[PDB]
Amino acid sequence: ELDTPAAVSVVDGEEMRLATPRINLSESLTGVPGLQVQNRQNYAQDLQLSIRGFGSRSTYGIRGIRLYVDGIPATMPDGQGQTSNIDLSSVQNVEVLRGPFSALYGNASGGVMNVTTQTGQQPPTIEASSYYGSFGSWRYGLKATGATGDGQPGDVDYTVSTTRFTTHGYRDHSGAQKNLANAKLGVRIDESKLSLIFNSVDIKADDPGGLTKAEWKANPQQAPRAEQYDTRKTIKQTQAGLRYERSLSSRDDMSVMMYAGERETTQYQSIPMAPQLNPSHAGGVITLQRHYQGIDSRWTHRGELGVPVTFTTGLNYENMSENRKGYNNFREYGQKGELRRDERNLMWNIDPYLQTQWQLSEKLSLDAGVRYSSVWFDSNDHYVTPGNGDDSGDASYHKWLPAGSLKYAMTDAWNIYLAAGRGFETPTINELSYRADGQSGMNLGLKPSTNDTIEIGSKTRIGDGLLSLALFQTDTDDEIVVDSSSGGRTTYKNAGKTRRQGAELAWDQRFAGDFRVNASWTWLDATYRSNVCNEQDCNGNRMPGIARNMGFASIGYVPEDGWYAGTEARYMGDIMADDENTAKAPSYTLVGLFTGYKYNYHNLTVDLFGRVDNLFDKEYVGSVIVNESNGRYYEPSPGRNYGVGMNIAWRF
Ligand SMILES: CCCCCCCCO[C@@H]1O[C@H](CO)[C@@H](O)[C@H](O)[C@H]1O
Ligand SMILES: [Ca+2]
Repeated sequence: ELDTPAAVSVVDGEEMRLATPRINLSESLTGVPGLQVQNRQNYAQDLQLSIRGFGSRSTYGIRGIRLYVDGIPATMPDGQGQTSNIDLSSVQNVEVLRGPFSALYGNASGGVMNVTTQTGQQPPTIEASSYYGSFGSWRYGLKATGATGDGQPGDVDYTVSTTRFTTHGYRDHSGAQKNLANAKLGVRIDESKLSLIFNSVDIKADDPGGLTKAEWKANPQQAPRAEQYDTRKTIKQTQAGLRYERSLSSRDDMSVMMYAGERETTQYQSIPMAPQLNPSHAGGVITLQRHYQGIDSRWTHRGELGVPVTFTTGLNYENMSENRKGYNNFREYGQKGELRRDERNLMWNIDPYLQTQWQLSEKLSLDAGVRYSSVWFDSNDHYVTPGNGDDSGDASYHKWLPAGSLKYAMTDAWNIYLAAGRGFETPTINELSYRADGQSGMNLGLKPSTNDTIEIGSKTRIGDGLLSLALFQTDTDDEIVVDSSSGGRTTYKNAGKTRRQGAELAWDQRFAGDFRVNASWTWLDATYRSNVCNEQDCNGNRMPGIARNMGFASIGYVPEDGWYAGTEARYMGDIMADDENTAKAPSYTLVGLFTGYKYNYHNLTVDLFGRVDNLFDKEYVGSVIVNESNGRYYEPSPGRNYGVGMNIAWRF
């Protein structure tokens, strides 16, 4: 796991946990270049997450990227993803792979992110963590982690974590309640190993919603429709995963990973009463009950014929079957009335793949991989009323995704690389559902997006840190956009190309006395090359969500036995919220400071810390609902907030 193969960046857990609420990924990995993450502070929705513009256009979920929590997929076959599962009080590391090689990781993999949980070791240590922040937020958690032996057959290892978090919300109708349970266990079968994962999330959050420009300027914490319709969500999910690994040959390894999980959600929307009267409308309440399961097999043969070549092959099967329903708001009233939608939508994914690393010469290697994505959608519709036809339908998609990188080592401390690949974006099941034709059935004409990505990078170990550089462009084509939309049913279309250019620069350094410095910047000019609007020429326009410029810089003094401190700074360029480029979110800069003491006397380790976020009380909006239907894009953010945390660790 070294910064050297490609444009890959790895963030450590104990540092992502250092004087932080341990709630949102945003607070931790906000500095990875090319990775745009913003915390909506709305636990009825997901983080605004994107990689080099991938998934930026997404409105309510995360799309166009790949996320794995302990090898369990967080993005579904169709590309839709979520973020509520991550327990930051028990994370080992987060690896982000951006660039063409992300295409190895599924259908809509413009960039793949992999979260893995702590392994546990000697001694059996128990931790009690607590944090309290402004606007009535507070979180606590217990983590027990240890091992039965050294690290041998029979040697077992355990890590359990539970956390509970509740907030009264900065803005009206935003209080949330979130409980996490995350466990990981391992047993050494022989010198062949095994592992189990158990994930559980339970959220009951009020969705504040968005605010229109006039509404945000007038009052920042206002949530007019929030209490009018009781906009809120409740999420519950449990995942079980199982992984086996065994070294067959002295030079050939192999592994298999399978997962089973169940998600269940309820969303009360702020949809008015008039539009729902049309018999074809789906309602104002969305109910979703999905089962997902999958199996992934990998064979890594370090056998070398032709040159020193190590290659990995494998097969992946992913399955998600959902029963989806909809309801009224009438009795808009806060509870749900007559049933107005019913379906079973299955989506499953099959595809082989393989990567190879050839050490053609010394200080020059060629990495190359391919994958054949095959995705199937079926919808069995159960709602056929006089006006709402039988919308059942079925479709499939296939594509060859290839990727490759040439790596040349100027030294062992400096390696440069050049990579390229093609990408793929299937239409979501929600996108095919309806057609502007008016005929009953799926819109079988819609085809997926094509990519065309090129990148160069230079990774240099200087001092005890690393300086990485990367430059990239992406050719999007057949972008899936909206065509018609009336009577509560949105229809989609293929129209237009796009081009997205950008650059990433990062530098990390550490010095004796643990003086640590970190910096990074990222440029992204993502423009359209074709009209993607029925009534307006949107050709030259920006891409909404992407920040033309962003940057991060932090400096920290971290002694191991006493007073520690640090301070961060984050710059976010002006980001457009429309395809037409009708609205913009301000360019804003935000500062943060923190101090604390780490008293570790023999077994007990008591860590105490305080935090000032948004030190200069800058007023801003840190999230936007891209392409909101009615123009309510803005999601304001609090000003100069604080937090304080206390952690206790006892070692056995
Ligand atoms: C290791 C197993 C890899 C191949 C797994 C293929 C299993 C997918 O099987 C599919 O299941 C769907 C419902 O679940 C059915 O609708 C399809 O008829 C069937 O092909
Ligand atoms: Ca129907």
